[PDB]
Amino acid sequence: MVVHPHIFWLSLGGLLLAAEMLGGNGYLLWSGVAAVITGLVVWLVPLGWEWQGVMFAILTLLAAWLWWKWLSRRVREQKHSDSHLNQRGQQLIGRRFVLESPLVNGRGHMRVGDSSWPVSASEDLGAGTHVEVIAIEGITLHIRAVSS
Amino acid sequence: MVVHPHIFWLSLGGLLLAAEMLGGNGYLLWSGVAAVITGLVVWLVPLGWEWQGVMFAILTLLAAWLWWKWLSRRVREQKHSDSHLNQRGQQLIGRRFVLESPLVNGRGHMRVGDSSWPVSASEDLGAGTHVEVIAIEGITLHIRAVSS
Amino acid sequence: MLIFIPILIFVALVIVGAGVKIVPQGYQWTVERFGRYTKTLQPGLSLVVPFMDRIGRKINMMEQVLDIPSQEVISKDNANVTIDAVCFIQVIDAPRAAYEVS
Amino acid sequence: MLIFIPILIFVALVIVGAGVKIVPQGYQWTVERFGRYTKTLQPGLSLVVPF
Repeated sequence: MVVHPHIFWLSLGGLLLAAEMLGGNGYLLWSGVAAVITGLVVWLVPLGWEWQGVMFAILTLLAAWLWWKWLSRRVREQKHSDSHLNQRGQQLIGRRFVLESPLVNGRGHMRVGDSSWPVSASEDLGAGTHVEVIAIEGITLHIRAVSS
Repeated sequence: MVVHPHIFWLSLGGLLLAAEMLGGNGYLLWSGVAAVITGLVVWLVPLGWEWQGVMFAILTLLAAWLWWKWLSRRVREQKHSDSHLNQRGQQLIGRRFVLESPLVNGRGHMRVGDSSWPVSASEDLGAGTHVEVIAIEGITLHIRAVSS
Repeated sequence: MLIFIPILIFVALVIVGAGVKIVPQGYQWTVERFGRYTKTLQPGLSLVVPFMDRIGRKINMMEQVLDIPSQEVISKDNANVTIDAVCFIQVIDAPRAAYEVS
Repeated sequence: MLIFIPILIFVALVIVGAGVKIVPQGYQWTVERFGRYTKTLQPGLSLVVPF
């Protein structure tokens, strides 16, 4: 029952990995993986019983730590479908429109879709000019004139 | 039970660090860290029982003390997102506007957004002049003329 | 030794439980450092150093239908009518919607 | 010695409990020195000399 130390670890690791698949949030993964590795280390190398828990906890911490860098390296410069999915303000950047009413004092409103958005520009622009969006502040859109 | 002094400290420190994660305000942290360090000092060095509590209390005080300087050094010259977040009076500094009614006796009102704010200036300024905000007093805005 | 090991296991479980955050799609979260707003979490995996950072609020980022209760209005012809209205609200990714109004 | 140690632990707990202030976002606090207003606390960690 207790003469075999690695059996406990290689059982707990599997049980926690299984408990994941019940609808968890990934909390239990980081300890189950560490338990499996602790078993594969104790079975090969007879570490002290007081030297088992320390290694298991450190392995849990590194198990949680390594995938964060892996995933974060994957996300940047590689995946952009979700980045452009649920942020509208960045969607409107670069689009072109026309104006129906002249800007007074460098501020006004512009029609987008079926609604209107507030706009601000460096200089007063008359009615009927092609404009392009540069940046967004709050909900206000920066626009500048662009040639056709 | 009592032959081992460091075990008490290295248990209490862990228990308090765990009690943090129940939704605390950070009060218990400063003593749990001190308890852990007291354990790591007593285990290595057999200090007197009357010399344990003094060191633990002093360690609590320094534990609370050091992060205040760390965080305060971090905040200044490095972080400004929250500084500009929830203070409107500093937001309006530097913005430019135009006047619709002339100032009489160096005081009047100016339209911002959809509301109005009281304004004061050094000299009487006529209707239709570009103005820029400098400082805020109470809710009154200091403005001065700026060329386009 | 005898009592350290269970405490160490429990401590590891608690730190991993309270330091790892996962954000669903269609939401954003905010991180408070002893109370101060510092950064916002997008949907994915996020590590925040525990016992100093906590979760401020949960911000929905999808268009929402908002009823406006019944209302009585007088027209330009001095006509008394009753109307009801509906609204669509969207939250731009700004954290302001959490801290600039209650 | 016999009775000093628990008192010292309790004193340390009380001083740390009543000298450390954390201010949530969307609020500001004010500090009174024996009654007189002296300064205001923004959201974050703040140490005020107790008593």
